[PDB]
Amino acid sequence: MSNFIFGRYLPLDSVVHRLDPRAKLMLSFCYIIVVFLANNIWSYAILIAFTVGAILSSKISLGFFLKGIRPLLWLIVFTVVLQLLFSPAGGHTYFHWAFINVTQDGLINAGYIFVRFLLIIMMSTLLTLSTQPLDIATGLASLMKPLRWVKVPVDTLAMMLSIALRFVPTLMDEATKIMNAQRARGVDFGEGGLFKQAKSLIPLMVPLFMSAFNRAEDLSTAMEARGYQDSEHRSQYRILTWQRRDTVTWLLFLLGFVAILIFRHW
Amino acid sequence: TENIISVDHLTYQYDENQAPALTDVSFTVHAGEWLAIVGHNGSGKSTLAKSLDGLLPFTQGSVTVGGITLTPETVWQVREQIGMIFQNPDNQFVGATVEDDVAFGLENRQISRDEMVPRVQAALAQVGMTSFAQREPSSLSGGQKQRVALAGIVAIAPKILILDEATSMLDPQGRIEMLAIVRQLRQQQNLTVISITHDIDEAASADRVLVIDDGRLVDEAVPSQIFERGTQLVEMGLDLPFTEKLKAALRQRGITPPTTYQTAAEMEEWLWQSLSNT
Amino acid sequence: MKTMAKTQLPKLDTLSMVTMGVLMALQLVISRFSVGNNFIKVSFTFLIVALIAKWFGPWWGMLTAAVVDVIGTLMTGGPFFIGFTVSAVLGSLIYAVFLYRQPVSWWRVIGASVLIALLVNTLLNTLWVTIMYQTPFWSLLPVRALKELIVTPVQIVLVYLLLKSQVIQMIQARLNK
Amino acid sequence: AIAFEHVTYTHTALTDVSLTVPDRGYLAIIGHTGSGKSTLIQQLNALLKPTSGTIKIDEFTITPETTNAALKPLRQHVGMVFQFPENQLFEETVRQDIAFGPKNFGMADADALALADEMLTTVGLDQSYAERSPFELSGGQMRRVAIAGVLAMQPKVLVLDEPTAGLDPQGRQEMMRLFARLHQEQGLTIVLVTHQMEDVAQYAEQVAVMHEGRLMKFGTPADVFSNREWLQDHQLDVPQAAQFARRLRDRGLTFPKQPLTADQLADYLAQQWAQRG
Repeated sequence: MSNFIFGRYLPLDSVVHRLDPRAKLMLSFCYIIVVFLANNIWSYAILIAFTVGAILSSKISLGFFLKGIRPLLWLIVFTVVLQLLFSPAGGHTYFHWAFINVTQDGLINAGYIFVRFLLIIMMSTLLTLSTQPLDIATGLASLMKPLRWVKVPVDTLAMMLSIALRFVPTLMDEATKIMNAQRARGVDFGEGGLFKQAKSLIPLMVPLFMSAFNRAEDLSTAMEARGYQDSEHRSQYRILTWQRRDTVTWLLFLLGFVAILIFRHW
Repeated sequence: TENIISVDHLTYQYDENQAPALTDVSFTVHAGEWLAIVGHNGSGKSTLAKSLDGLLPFTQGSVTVGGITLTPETVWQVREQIGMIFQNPDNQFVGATVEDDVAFGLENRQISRDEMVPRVQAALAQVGMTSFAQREPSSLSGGQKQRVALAGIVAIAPKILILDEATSMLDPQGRIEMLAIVRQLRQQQNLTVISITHDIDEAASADRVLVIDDGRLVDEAVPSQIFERGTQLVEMGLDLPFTEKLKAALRQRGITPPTTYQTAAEMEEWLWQSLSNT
Repeated sequence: MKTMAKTQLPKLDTLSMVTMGVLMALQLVISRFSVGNNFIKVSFTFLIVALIAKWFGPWWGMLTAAVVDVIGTLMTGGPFFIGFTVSAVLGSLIYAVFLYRQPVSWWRVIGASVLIALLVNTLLNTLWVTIMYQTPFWSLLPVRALKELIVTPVQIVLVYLLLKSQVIQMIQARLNK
Repeated sequence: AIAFEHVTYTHTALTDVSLTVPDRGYLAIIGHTGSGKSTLIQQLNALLKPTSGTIKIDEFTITPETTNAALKPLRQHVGMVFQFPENQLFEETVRQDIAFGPKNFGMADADALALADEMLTTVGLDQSYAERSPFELSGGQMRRVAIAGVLAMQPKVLVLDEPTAGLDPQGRQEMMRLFARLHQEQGLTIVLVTHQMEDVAQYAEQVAVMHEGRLMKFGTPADVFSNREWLQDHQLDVPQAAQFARRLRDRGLTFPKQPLTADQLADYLAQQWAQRG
């Protein structure tokens, strides 16, 4: 009962947790371009309003949201310090020596960079911590179907993704089994120097590969026995239901879109 | 009854230069029966099982199921009436939920969603699996996966149930439960079931033993007549039941019991009447 | 461009598709067996891509690479931009072109690896991060170049060893057949 | 060479217990059906540590505050064979794979290759197999090679889990006979965890029943298997001979003791019938 879905996910009831994955996916895709368009202060103000409204409507702890920030920090500093060190001049310089310049341009532009970075990270982490991992594959399959006209097999890709998103846990478990069964023979996993670290991993790659291939062959035979002739000649069982919550969310986003369009600097 | 499965002159090699695995397999199958193909490891019987469903391409001979003779053009038609459960119970799932697995068969054959849910629900409730419908697949008991696969194959509604080895990976209780479930299914829907086996119990319930050794029919009899070959039954591919244990043990200790096969009740009554008289 | 792939082709054997899926899963799980630090990171995902390319060929390699990149990015976290997918497909295509259906050899592997590193891992990625984070370009570029030029030598030897191990040959025995 | 005195670890509390296992013995652990709980065996070995006192195994004594540093010598004294030991064969040749253990702990390479020959001979194989690659070997031959490889550490206490899983009756018989011969000749104390009751009935000296991680009995099989109702509580059972003996007794015959294996019942019935004549 203590389900452990792959990766990270919160089972918290909310409104955002109830949207169709399709709408969330498309909104996430369009968010980058919408951010790109904004240039002036009022633009960023309206964008901040939209994002803060969105995140606050999810009941997620503010602590988790900062976790996704951590594996990007060095770039954040690097960028801000460089743009406050070798930067365009113009204004009241606080301290100048050699290339070092500290003007009002630094304040305004650095504030812009920081806010934009924060928004991008926020809307990136929300998508992950707003949707069941499994449904993402089905949503992508549904939103990729129109590609059939240009003759790129998509149903086969959907089948492959469905296969992989089930295999992942089993391989991760076999990895632990191999780890333990070989630590029985004294192979110190993780100790020693870097050369020793990478030298002792071959008896964690070879057996995993062999076991994976055996599983693949047996699964292929079993599936063929059922009658899986080809693709695109097959009905669908797990379907999606587009409710009006999606319509209202899309309408609100488009209202914000037109607002940013008319209020930005042309 | 008209022989559902007709097989004759079957010789095949899954590797060109390997020793003859199967050689001129000749046997027949009626309807509503329970066969048993038992033989020591290395003789080759899984090859026979795989060939019976038209999986491996063979050359010599011809197999016929439900009138249609097997050709490399009608295999898809044949496979509709043939279903089987494979050896390892962890390498037979296709979906991310039990419901998806049991649905897979129905989805494969072009059908409508609106009609799907009642059938999958009935199938799941026909094997006592309903309460685990929504959970992930890598959480069930070892035998529960076999039960789910059985539910799916029941849902597809076939006539022949090739019960390839499906009782080695499990524990005693799971084996007993699976045997009971297949008993119930056979009794209800009149399904002919073949079985590749090493355990005594499944062979005991069957009605015909078809010992195969070195790709050859060496014997064929009724369970009763074949559970009498002393120690060599161990080499045959089975384990002697407890009755045979006591049977053989008594002989060495200087007492001669009867000859024919007996169950628990028969030996019980024989010993009780023999001793209580004196 | 010695060979032209199949823009369309007859449907694959089930074995091939299931192998593709399992290798996708293997690539997805490798990310958690990494060795490195927050600043210096050394992953082992580039191994599987070359294997996929060599075994199956350009078109399927490209499609699988795109799908795996997109799903993994949306699944773990961080931004989602088309440039990363473009880089992945380019890398897979280079691998397939320089290695598919040719005998495994030293010079081929070294030449392929150096080209992929220099082109995709520095230039395209640096440009994408410049466009999508407005970080200065001509100050950042050398820093990543240092890392790539110090790490690629390991990649070449690892790829060679993977391609010359027995288990790969044994699998190919039952795969090509 | 195992002793305990109400000091084991106490997740729901596992009560502290006391037990002792003689040397060159046979401890069979018929555990909880739903899970064999290799973790419970790991309560003192590998990662998980014990608490609430001291444990003593041969020379090494596990104090309550002993950290992983002292666990290294334990690894070179207790051998365990995981279920399906065929998943850990990675090395070009059988000889090299067999010697991976001793070479890892640190031996002369030529010496390890020398021990490879004797240890291969022990499991009853041919030296020609030495050159072949493991992946091209038969089914049970891989298991036997892995068993030899783990056995090559010349330890004194062996941990075997579900050894006869996925075999035919002949294979199980041969494997258990090999283990019995090693027990009686080379003098190792083997701890067994398994489901089949016949192996426990015949090849055993002391048994143990564990339900959800709680040792609720100990001693010889003779005493443990004489409380039928007690074992049915924990989804357990008794040897077929026990069923037959109970059926016969309920029919109106008496025996001094419960016959565990079919041989004991056969001897009792033979002598009793001979007395009647």
